[PDB]
Amino acid sequence: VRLYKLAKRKGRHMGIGKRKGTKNARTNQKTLWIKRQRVLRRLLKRLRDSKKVDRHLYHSF
Amino acid sequence: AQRVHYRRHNHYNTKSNKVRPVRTPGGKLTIHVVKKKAGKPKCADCKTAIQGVKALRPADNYRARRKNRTVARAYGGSICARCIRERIMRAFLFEEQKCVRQVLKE
Amino acid sequence: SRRTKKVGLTGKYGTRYGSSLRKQIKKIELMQHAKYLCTFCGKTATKRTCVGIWKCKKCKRKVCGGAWSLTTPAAVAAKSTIIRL
Amino acid sequence: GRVIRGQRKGRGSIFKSHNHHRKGAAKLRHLDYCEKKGYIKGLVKDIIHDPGRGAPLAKVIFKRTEKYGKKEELIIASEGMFTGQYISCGTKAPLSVGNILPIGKMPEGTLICNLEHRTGNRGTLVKASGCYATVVGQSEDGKKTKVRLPSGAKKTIDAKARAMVGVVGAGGRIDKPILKAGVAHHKYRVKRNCWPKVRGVAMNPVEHPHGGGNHQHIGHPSTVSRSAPAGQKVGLIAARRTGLLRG
Amino acid sequence: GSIKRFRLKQRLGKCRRQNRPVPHWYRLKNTKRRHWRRTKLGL
Amino acid sequence: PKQITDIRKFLKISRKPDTTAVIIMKKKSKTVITKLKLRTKKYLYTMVFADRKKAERIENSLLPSLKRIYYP
RNA sequence: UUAUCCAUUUAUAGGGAUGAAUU
RNA sequence: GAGAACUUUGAAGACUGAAGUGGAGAAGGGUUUCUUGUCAACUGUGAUUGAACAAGAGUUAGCCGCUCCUAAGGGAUAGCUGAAAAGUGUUUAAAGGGGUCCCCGUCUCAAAAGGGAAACAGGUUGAUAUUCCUGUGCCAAUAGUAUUAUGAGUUAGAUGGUAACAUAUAUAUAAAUGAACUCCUUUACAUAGGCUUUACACUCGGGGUGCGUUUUCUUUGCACUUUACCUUUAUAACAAACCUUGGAAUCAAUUUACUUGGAGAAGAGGUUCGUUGAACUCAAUUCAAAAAUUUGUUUUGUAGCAAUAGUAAUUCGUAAUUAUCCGAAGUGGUAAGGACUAUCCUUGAAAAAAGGAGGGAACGGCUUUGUGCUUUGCUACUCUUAAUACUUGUAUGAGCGUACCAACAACCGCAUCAGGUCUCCAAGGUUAACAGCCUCUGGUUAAAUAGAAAAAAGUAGGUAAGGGAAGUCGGCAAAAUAGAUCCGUAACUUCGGGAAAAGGAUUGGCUCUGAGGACAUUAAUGUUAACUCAGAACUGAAACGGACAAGGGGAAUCCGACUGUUUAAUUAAAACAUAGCAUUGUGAAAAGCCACAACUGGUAUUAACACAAUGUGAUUUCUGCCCAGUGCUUUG
RNA sequence: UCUGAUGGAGGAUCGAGUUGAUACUGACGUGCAAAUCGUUCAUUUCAAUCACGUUUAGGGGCGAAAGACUAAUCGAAAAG
Repeated sequence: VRLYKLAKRKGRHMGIGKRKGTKNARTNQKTLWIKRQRVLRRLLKRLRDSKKVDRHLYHSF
Repeated sequence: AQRVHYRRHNHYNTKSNKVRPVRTPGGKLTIHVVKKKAGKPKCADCKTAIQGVKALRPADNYRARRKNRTVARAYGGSICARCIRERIMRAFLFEEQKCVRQVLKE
Repeated sequence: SRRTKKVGLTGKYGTRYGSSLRKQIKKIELMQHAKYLCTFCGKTATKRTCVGIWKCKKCKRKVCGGAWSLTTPAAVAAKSTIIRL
Repeated sequence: GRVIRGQRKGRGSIFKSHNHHRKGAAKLRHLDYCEKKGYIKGLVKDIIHDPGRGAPLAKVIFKRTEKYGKKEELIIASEGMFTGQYISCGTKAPLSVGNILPIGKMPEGTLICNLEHRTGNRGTLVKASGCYATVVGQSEDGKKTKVRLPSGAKKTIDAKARAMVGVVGAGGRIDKPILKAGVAHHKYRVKRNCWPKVRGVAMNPVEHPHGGGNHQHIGHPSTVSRSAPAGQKVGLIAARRTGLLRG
Repeated sequence: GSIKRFRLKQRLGKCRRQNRPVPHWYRLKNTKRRHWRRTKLGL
Repeated sequence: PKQITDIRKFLKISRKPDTTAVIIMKKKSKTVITKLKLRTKKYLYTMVFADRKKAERIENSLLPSLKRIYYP
């Protein structure tokens, strides 16, 4: 199973013939949205804190 | 994996029988009954939680020290500070209005 | 985008029950789930809690109102006659 | 035959009211000298839901006068009452929404709820959600007052009987179509074992005068006389008329 | 069950005590016997 | 079990009439670290010692009425 | 209105001009 | 052993497969438990076995439960009915407690899953363990007097903070006066959804130790590497709430979601609770700058419990010595908590018990006038925790349960019966998955029998050329794909659906390519993590959801709108229910409907937007004529 | 008015478990069984399911109604 996991890490057993659950069951779209949103919000907070963006510009973005 | 079993005669997961697995120094995984979480004491008027007071179940509250059952002010333990402030102003101002209503009479 | 042409909030009922029944329940669930104007605080934040009880999320103060709207026209007119005197 | 479903109701075994979570009987204040000769104000502290009924109930706190302390009363809330309001009850209470007054002290044309059909029975008429009675006449001699009840009947009540000014809240409830049998189930789960019904015409003759036959019909006139015995009063009881109304 | 009342436990003990055979010395000068699986106490 | 840190309070607890025993534990760490634990009616009080010298004067300086229990 | 019957209560003040409040 | 297919041991081949013949319980059983015997019968074959028979033994609690509280409710009291038997249970009741006159008040039972004083680990037996032993704790109780001692307070009740609020660390944060009378809080509560934190679980890599493989390969595969309650555990961190300052439109802060603000936002500084429970230099400690005690740098300690225990090893008389028990992470399985949002013609117990407050009744000590009150000379004086001594009747910890089964032969089915029977724990691989299939720990290799042969016939299945429903009452039965991704999807329609319509394509392995984050430095360069998608080459007997798992679709008619329910053991439906619709009675304790022998009761903790009695049966569109008959009903 | 996300409603869908019982009119029908076994099938957020407690008792109860059920007994239980 460790060898199989190394191969999967190289991306070796995940073709569309190896998938049994739906796209969302395999990778929740809600979780993907949440991760992206947290990433972008964190970046905006960093910029506004470091004063690289005005407060209004931060709010608009 | 080590599997556990109830130890406290209640073999149903009622709200008073929630459990928590711990690892013992003997290397085995046992189960401990957790105490029910107690609600916060609440203000007599606004019903919000009173701060400065612990939130213990009655048995634990009876054993708690007097310091963290009360708040050293006026009502302080039954009325929140905002409600107390409003009550002070209301008590003083309404008697003042009663007196001015008296003095206006003649 | 626009998710339903006309069914609105009644889309939760699918195809069940008649279209007239769904339309009638829409016309009053619209006002049951609305936010009304709290005259005590001036913020439009009073929502229905139970069938006749309406609570403002800001003042925390609650009033007795209609089953589906904060006020009912019958009681509105009734109060107005009293206030006239 | 056997005892029919209507007859089994009075035994009160499984047909007692489901009243486990009821908050208390809705009665207004017992008559006091303060109410009789002046006014007494109590403040409404909460507006709560009584599971059996649709009308909200106001918890009105009065200050006791025969001794130091407070007394809590469960009133049927009229529409417009709010927590923190001061309600005034008595002969000299002003005419405003929420106040309890003798019906002889109100001008003709006002709308009232919580009507005492006899003075002092602390509230017996006009209590379902959205209802209201109208004071339509006052006797010249006083001591009598004529009101229109929500059924439309005109009733004469002595002018010392009390009522709330206003309309009992939660009005318009009937307007919502109960969409489904489940909503009906939940509605009656907190009132009574009166639901589902089952038609007598779908029964067997042993258990209902409508039961039996090869075609599911009544077979005899469904208008039964007022004198019919308990197992017989099953159709349209003492119907003066029948069929769609025309006015 | 493991949970018992005092009287019930004493009755169980009495039944166990009576389920014993006739003493050998007596027999040289019993029908009312039961097995836990065949005939139940019902008491 | 309680842990006491200053020497003054530990000595005071030792001098109490209630205390019954002192437990001396010594063990290697990497230097021998020790700990002295007074057995009173309510609690067992412990003090740890990195300092061999302090630890070696204190148990002696303690008065010998109460009984020694050496675990190592 | 005294028999009889009903209602309410803690049988708790004789008739007319959203603070507490008890010793 | 007289005797062994079914007793025991070792070896092998397999099974159960954490949804278990695995561990714990309840109901029920009642000694079936354990040890030693042991075989007349039973253990549907054998039997040396056994849940059989025989003799002995075995169940240890202040902390686990009952016991207490109250619930649905039961019994009883007062009455009142009744020949009584019985029925009802405040309906003319003078119906224990509190303080010191007044105030409160039917009794009792009903939960081994609700509420609830307090326990953990290690070890131990043939059989019991949160019960025994060892160690460490915790809860409740603890009378009067007197001595001490611990602390506060006082020349009659302390003090800090602007505030949120904080403060008693004595062995032990015990004491911060407080009556009547009050007012609150806790106990104390639904469902759905996601987000989040923590513990446990699982997993990855490093180090050590042991074992295994070793024709060949393999810095390798496996195992251990642990840490309880308690210490208001101290702190640290965080979701919230609140306080101070502040003063917001170019509105801003902010969540996955929306949430919030001149009724005071952002920013800055704080307070508290709740989560957790050694986090954080946490504690003590080494070294330097602040001054008549703070800020940085180090040592120690698994923070105490605690290593003394446990585990895995190496040895030595045969009971002891020894060494290890520590470095970094990932997935999201379970549980709990948090802050939220949403839903209801549904709003989701009570009491015992505990706490907080408002109020301000009473008031030092020695002695003395006179009649508890003014009085005289003097001041070191009250509460709180602990111990001791004496008096108090003997001045700690009641009683009961505790073995075993829980079905697989301990229960109920007449039985050692393929049936039935409530709860908790819950590993790895593949996978959407607690599915199926295989596996580790644990368990098993047992089933009212075995051996041989192996035809008919039966039963439970497979496969069949060509045809493809010609069979048959009828496609009964079987077959046909069936996962996922991409594409495509009609009539009709209540505009929501129909829909997985229909119908196409692809799918393995291998080698790569691209995309999606976190962490620091003086616009610039390094360290490091998930599996998730997309694309391309190559490769093969063109095969790839390879096993497992897994819709047949379409055109129409009838019926019932739908979800739902039903003739337990021949009918599951078109029957019943239903929402919707309509009609009828009733304004009340001299009412409607209904119960009762009476008394009294149910609806009713009710009041026409209600209750009761019927019919029809979603929606859409309609619901015609007849009051002669029979009913019902209205006036005189 | 339109498009993309977000969101997570519904007596929504599939589906194990649970709860049942459509068909084979399969097996069995001197059964394992006085209702079982196999495959197939219905059902799983709600009028859902389960436990214990509790209430309703025989010309009575209880019935989403089949004269169903009321201890293998029901168009009037069982015992004497």
